Amino acid sequence: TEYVGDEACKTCHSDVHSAWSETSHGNFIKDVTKDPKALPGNFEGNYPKMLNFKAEDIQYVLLGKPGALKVQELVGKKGTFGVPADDYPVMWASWDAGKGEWEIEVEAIGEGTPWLSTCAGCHVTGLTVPTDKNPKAAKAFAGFGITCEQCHGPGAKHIKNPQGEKMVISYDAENCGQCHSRGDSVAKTPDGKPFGYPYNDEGQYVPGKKLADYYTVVSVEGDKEGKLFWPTKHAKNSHHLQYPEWLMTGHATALETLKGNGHAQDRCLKCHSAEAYLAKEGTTVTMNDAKLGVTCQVCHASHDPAATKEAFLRKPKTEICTQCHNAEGGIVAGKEVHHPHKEMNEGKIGLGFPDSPSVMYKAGVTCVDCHMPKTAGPKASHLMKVVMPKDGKANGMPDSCSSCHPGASQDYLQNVIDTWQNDIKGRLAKVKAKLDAKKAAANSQAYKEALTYYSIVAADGSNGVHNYDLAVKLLTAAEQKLQ
Amino acid sequence: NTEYVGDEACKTCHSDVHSAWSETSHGNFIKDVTKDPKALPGNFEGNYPKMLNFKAEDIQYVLLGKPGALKVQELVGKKGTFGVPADDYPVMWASWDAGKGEWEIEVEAIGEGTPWLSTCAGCHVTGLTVPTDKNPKAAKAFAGFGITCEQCHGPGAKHIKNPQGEKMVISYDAENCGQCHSRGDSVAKTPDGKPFGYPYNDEGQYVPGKKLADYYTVVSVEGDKEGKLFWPTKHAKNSHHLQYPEWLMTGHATALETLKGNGHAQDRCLKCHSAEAYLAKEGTTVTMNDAKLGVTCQVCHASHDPAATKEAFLRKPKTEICTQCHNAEGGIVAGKEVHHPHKEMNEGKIGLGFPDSPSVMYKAGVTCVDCHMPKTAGPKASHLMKVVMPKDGKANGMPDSCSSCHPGASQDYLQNVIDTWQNDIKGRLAKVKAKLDAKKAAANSQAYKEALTYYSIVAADGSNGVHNYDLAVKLLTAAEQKLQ
Ligand code: HEC
Ligand code: HEC
Ligand code: HEC
Ligand code: HEC
Ligand code: HEC
Ligand code: HEC
Ligand code: HEC
Ligand code: HEC
Ligand code: HEC
Ligand code: HEC
Ligand code: HEC
Ligand code: HEC
Ligand code: HEC
Ligand code: HEC
Ligand SMILES: [Cl-]
Ligand SMILES: [Mg+2]
Repeated sequence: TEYVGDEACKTCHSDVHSAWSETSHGNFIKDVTKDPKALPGNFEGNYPKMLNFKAEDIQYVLLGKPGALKVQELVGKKGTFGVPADDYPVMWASWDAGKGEWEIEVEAIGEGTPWLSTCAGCHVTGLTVPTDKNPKAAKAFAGFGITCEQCHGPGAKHIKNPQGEKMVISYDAENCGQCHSRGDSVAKTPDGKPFGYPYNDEGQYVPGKKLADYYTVVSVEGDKEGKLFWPTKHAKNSHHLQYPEWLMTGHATALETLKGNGHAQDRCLKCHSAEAYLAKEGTTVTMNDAKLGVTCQVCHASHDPAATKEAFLRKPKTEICTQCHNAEGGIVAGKEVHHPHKEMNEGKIGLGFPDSPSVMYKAGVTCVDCHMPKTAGPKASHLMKVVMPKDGKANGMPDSCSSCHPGASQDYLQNVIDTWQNDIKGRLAKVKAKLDAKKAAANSQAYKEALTYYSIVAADGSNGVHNYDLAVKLLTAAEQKLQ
Repeated sequence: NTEYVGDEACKTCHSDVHSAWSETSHGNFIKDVTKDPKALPGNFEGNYPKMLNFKAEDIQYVLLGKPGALKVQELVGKKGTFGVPADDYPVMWASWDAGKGEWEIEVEAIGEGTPWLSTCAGCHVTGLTVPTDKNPKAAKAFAGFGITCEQCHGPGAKHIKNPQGEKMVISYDAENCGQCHSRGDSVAKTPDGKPFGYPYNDEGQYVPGKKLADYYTVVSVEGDKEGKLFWPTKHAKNSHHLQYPEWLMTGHATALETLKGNGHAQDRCLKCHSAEAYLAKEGTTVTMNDAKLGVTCQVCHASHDPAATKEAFLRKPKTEICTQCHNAEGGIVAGKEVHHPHKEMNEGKIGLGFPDSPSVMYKAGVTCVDCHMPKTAGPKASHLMKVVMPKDGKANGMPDSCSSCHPGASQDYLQNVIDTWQNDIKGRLAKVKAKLDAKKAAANSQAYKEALTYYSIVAADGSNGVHNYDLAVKLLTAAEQKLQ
């Protein structure tokens, strides 16, 4: 094997190894025979009678340190509970650390799921398993995930000659999509079915290669029966659909959108491209060099002590969206505004208006809460799209409003949105028609101010939901200026 | 040996009552699952017995045979099994939620059933005999399944023979329900000298028409030294049946006494202040001299009436159950002081030329029950009738009146909303009261009369604006404009 494991990298990359160690990636697998303290959950007294197994039966825990994610699975000792002798049983009871309680799949009591043939392509390095090309192959792996070489490729040649043998740094979403997806392998099992993890002739996905050569990811189109995505396209299945969701978002096409536009320059790339966003202090990135949109790596830091403990965000949840979704350089009377989302919600637009933050802004609600609704169990949707309460009702799905407002009905909450939006859509139609009609007076100061007031509300794109009273105040002031 | 004849005996003469009682969860509380296998709830198929550590064949009864408002179903195993005495039954260690649709397992009691008759069944069956320290010899037995007619009306043997000559008990007294809907110690004791958890004396169980205190010392805030049963606010903490101890601490329990202490008391008043008057059938008169009881359980809950709500047997819908009494309907006139305009304040219908201004929460479907009966003890609505302020929610780690509907807001945020509203309204009320006292000489004027009434709506409402903040402000603003 060419995989040397994480300990090899601590000497030369001391800080990165330390920061990686604190991440839940870095604590994903614990050997509980070597480290009994790491085995979570209560096995004391009668618990074994309920569980139908005991502490001594367990070899590993999956999710060794909880972060944002909290449910911990157990892998039993090799060969036990009905699995082949060269594989391990994933157990039928998981521990919810955050809730502090066992969760038992009753139908699988006694019958462990084979770990390596079902799961471990997303969990370990250098995995070999029997395929229909190699039915004979022995089941084995090199090292525990989620580790350096899974995101940077094998380290053997690099540890010998660091300057001469380069590792892969990928800002590509595929670097994360190799695990943060569902899909079928190109390879097949001895029985002719696909694996649930990336796998081809050559084995697992390797950073620097094309994911499609190893893995066909699930999609809204491929999910004929609506088992994985809701009709809104948000993830339904709790299990890891961030990448398939992300592919449907503007973030994925952020750089392409910039290229298609006539006014594109190098200034723009900071908000539209990962390479530019993640360029270190002196470096230049140019329209020709940039290839990628707003990928996972823009929002998530794989090993940085400044990142948040849960979900490794590069900035706090309050800033993670506003960093790009602002109009900071461009709120001036006479100029049209682009995406003033930060400013609209917090109510800081200048132009002589005092600060009028929305009620929800003052109550601590932020972009993430409405635009990343928990549509798949406890997981925040990466579609970035609001689930309207009507669709919450129509599909029996969680929505952007009802989790914070369980006292209100979905029809009540939808009526709030429609009342706000119909009012603001109307005023926007009037003021736009008045601005077009009086185009000849464009040079006047009154018109310039009305154009900008109108543009804040329009370009915001929420039709008032972000800050209803400010939207009204602005479009009222726009019409006063227009006579 | 027993005077208890069971419910079937009453069906012939009281056909409608028996039918209505049959649909109540009282009437379906115990099912024999050997005689009726369909009645056994929960999943025993496949591997479930390996998890549960028992099987369907081990079960004799189900407690809570029909779910209503209450949803968790318990199982009683076959006689003598799982570690209990040979003359008693094991209450099992796994309950079925049904509302959730899932098992709930007390892991510590796997293998060890709790003895049903000596621990529980005084609240569940008629004619219960168990060994006491007076009669250690007595054999454990019972007459009939609860929750049945004779538990609320007394034994039926003599009455079925001679209906007109041998009267049954109808009680509007809260004790009629408090005999089960409480926690406390029996006056009787076990062979070991401990009290039973159900009413029991020398003569056995509580009988309707007798005084509960002769059989049972109910728990109280004062008796609960260690705060295991009540929160510091006095609301129930323990999920298990504390409606009666809660009810005793409320004005509803003293509603008739309050009326008697007042000088202007008349027979008109009794409809809102007394059970006998409230429940008086078409024709009957109730007078200050006849009425003995306040606003008891029986005012709000109907024991067998097809017009009641299916869950909790409410006599009126949750939207009307409080407003029926908490209104000022006959008394909003300029110049007169208003009394308890709670309905009117919340819905914003006060007349006096003002258009309708219902509060935001009124328009959003919030009602008295939601704020005043917060679920402080698991899924059970508190009968203390008192709001739990979010500060006390935070300070004690208890559910509060606001956070369940507003989980997005912090408890400090929600308390600040209340204090902002209340401090504003308390201030305006202090100004307008001082101005009304000061200009007492101008009392005959139309302006003053209207300001007195506006002030009185907001003051007598007693919420200091929480019921409808904007209306409170509008009224006290209008009161001060009139006082210029
Ligand atoms: C350079 C000077 C720039 C050009 C040319 C463009 N941008 Fe941006 N951008 C940003 C956000 C958050 C959005 C989404 C806004 C929304 O959906 O409301 C955009 C969008 C665009 C678009 C249109 C795509 C669409 O309709 O959604 C174009 C053509 C475009 N951008 C070109 C963020 C930022 C940003 C953050 C600080 C900067 C500096 C720029 N964009 C700069 C440019
Ligand atoms: C497998 C080979 C993975 C790769 C490559 C990446 N991730 Fe991952 N991730 C993986 C697992 C099995 C888990 C669950 C264990 C856990 O840490 O909770 C995760 C978890 C995350 C999380 C959640 C972190 C938390 O606070 O709980 C995030 C935010 C995350 N992963 C992001 C992420 C990014 C941005 C990646 C590439 C740049 C990436 N992951 C790669 C498995 C694998
Ligand atoms: C910002 C523009 C983001 C991009 C691009 C991606 N993610 Fe993300 N992620 C983001 C936030 C703000 C959060 C927190 C959500 C919350 O309400 O807490 C997350 C969370 C995750 C998680 C944890 C899942 C959960 O607990 O809800 C994972 C595993 C994750 N993100 C992975 C991930 C991957 C693989 C991405 C590229 C496909 C990706 N994210 C993009 C913000 C952003
Ligand atoms: C820059 C580094 C960004 C961060 C951080 C976030 N967003 Fe973004 N977003 C950005 C661009 C350039 C675009 C336009 C992309 C395009 O090709 O048109 C977007 C777009 C969105 C949208 C529009 C809907 C869509 O196209 O999918 C939404 C709703 C959105 N962004 C939300 C959003 C949220 C909630 C964020 C924080 C977690 C966030 N974005 C971060 C640039 C950047
Ligand atoms: C709910 C309390 C929200 C908060 C907080 C924020 N947003 Fe929002 N947003 C919300 C709604 C209901 C809508 C309207 C969607 C519709 O289909 O009518 C929006 C709209 C946007 C958009 C434009 C949507 C689009 O054209 O695709 C964007 C880009 C957007 N929102 C981003 C955004 C950001 C960055 C936020 C915080 C700074 C933010 N929103 C807050 C609901 C809510
Ligand atoms: C928490 C994560 C929330 C989400 C998501 C949404 N709302 Fe909200 N909202 C929240 C708080 C804490 C508050 C303040 C206290 C309270 O609960 O009232 C609000 C406030 C509102 C209001 C009143 C606004 C006003 O102008 O007076 C409305 C009408 C409202 N919220 C509606 C609403 C809708 C329609 C949402 C999704 C589209 C939504 N909220 C999201 C907390 C949170
Ligand atoms: C308490 C849990 C009761 C059970 C069980 C049953 N009854 Fe009842 N009954 C009870 C009360 C408190 C009252 C008076 C107040 C009220 O809600 O009506 C009654 C009234 C009756 C009457 C009076 C005649 C009438 O107007 O309907 C009868 C004849 C009567 N109850 C009979 C009865 C029978 C036959 C029951 C079981 C088969 C039964 N009741 C159950 C309290 C409770
Ligand atoms: C006739 C064959 C009866 C049987 C059997 C039972 N009841 Fe009865 N009951 C009967 C009559 C004729 C009357 C009074 C006159 C009338 O208007 O019907 C009653 C009255 C009651 C009452 C009211 C209190 C009283 O006046 O005694 C109650 C609470 C009552 N009955 C209850 C009751 C119960 C619980 C029975 C069986 C367990 C039962 N009755 C049998 C006629 C007959
Ligand atoms: C025991 C001898 C009881 C007496 C007397 C009364 N109640 Fe009761 N009640 C009892 C039990 C064991 C249960 C639980 C089973 C069930 O019905 O859920 C109840 C339940 C209620 C309920 C809830 C009904 C529901 O929908 O779930 C109510 C509202 C109720 N009980 C009221 C009540 C009243 C008003 C009583 C006297 C007038 C009364 N009960 C007597 C046990 C016993
Ligand atoms: C009459 C048939 C009533 C019904 C139905 C309800 N209430 Fe009541 N309430 C009533 C009276 C006569 C009184 C005054 C009692 C006294 O002795 O002075 C009350 C009092 C209250 C109070 C005040 C606080 C207290 O003393 O406990 C509250 C908060 C209260 N009532 C609330 C309330 C609610 C929430 C109701 C429906 C669930 C309800 N009441 C019904 C008369 C009547
Ligand atoms: C319902 C339609 C009622 C009628 C008729 C009468 N009263 Fe009442 N009363 C009612 C309620 C709901 C309450 C409690 C509300 C509250 O303000 O807390 C009361 C309270 C009283 C009180 C106590 C005053 C107080 O502490 O606030 C008294 C002294 C009182 N009631 C007397 C009374 C008299 C004399 C009546 C007729 C002449 C009368 N009430 C009728 C409900 C109703
Ligand atoms: C009105 C003035 C009431 C009086 C007096 C009593 N109860 Fe009540 N109860 C009332 C309401 C409106 C409700 C529904 C609460 C909800 O939000 O769902 C109840 C409920 C109960 C229940 C069911 C418990 C639950 O589901 O939360 C029981 C068992 C019950 N009530 C019993 C009970 C007893 C024994 C009473 C007198 C001692 C009593 N209640 C008085 C309204 C009123
Ligand atoms: C919350 C959304 C509430 C609703 C709905 C209703 N009430 Fe209320 N009430 C509420 C508060 C926060 C307060 C103030 C309590 C304090 O200590 O400051 C009140 C007050 C009352 C009172 C006075 C109680 C007392 O002084 O002891 C009464 C009598 C009362 N409320 C009754 C009541 C009724 C009948 C309701 C519906 C018709 C109602 N309230 C709604 C909170 C809320
Ligand atoms: C549901 C059973 C609720 C309870 C109990 C309480 N509130 Fe509420 N509230 C609820 C809804 C559905 C709404 C409208 C939509 C929304 O969630 O905002 C509200 C509204 C409010 C508001 C804003 C109203 C305004 O004046 O503009 C506030 C400030 C508010 N609620 C506070 C509040 C407090 C302090 C509570 C207990 C003392 C409380 N609410 C109870 C739903 C429910
Ligand atoms: Cl109301
Ligand atoms: Mg609200």
